[PDB]
Amino acid sequence: KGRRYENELVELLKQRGFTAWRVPSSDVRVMLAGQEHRVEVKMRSTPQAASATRILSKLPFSCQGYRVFFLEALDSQCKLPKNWVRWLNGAHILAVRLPKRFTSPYGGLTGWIIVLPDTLWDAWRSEMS
Amino acid sequence: KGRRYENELVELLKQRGFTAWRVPSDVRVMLAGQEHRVEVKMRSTPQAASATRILSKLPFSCQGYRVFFLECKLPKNWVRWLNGAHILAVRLPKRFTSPYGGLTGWIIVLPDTLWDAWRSEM
Repeated sequence: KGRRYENELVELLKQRGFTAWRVPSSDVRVMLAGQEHRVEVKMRSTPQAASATRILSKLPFSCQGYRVFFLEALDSQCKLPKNWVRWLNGAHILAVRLPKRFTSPYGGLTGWIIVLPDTLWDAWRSEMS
Repeated sequence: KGRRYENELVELLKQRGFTAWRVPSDVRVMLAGQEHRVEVKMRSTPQAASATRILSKLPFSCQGYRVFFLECKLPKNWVRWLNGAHILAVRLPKRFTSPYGGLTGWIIVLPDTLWDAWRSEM
């Protein structure tokens, strides 16, 4: 019910050591540096439907103040994809879910792409491991 | 640390049917399907909380806010605490609130827009 992917994202984040939860658009929350952040969740069936076709091979990259990376990626890091700024919808973290069959050949095992502010990248990396 | 009272407020809100939690405005509450920060203040006497004249007037509406025990102009000290946040929860010793009907010791200062959603979550 769309909530399926929000719950999947919350479980993947809790598995990586984050304090994350769901709240009924349907929104997700995450604790970074001791602060709560809204996470917008978008699911698309193909990389073309998510405007990620050219992006997949370029991850992780920093563009327009945002770091764009696969959820499952700690590797060291321009305009941003078409509907992504529109999908952020006032929030500062965006989580895009594609079928794993499309992301896995580029190293995205879970299917998730995270669009995080570059100011939050330090706190994000220091929550894991 | 005053986390003791934030936990007490979260339990009282969950008991009344609300989805409330403390952040690891440290308190959050779900109203109409939206998350709201709740500012928590604990004071030892009604004078320290600017509630002396208020206790007998609850529940009242004042300056766009519905002031009531958890179960006209607002004090300028409450207008500073409620600024930033939207909901303010003031905790006094129950010995002061109980003769006025406040068994728990908590006073909630909620916006008028949120009163509909608050009443429909009980």
